[PDB]
Amino acid sequence: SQAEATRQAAAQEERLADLASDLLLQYLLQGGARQRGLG
Repeated sequence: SQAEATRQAAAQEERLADLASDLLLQYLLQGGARQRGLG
């Protein structure tokens, strides 16, 4: 039942996570990296 659309949606969501996590994790590291950097 609409496997085609379901497929692209199943992947588009998976790949998205990889990106969403990229900036996410960066928010943490960047936070301390900027703080400690100054000093």
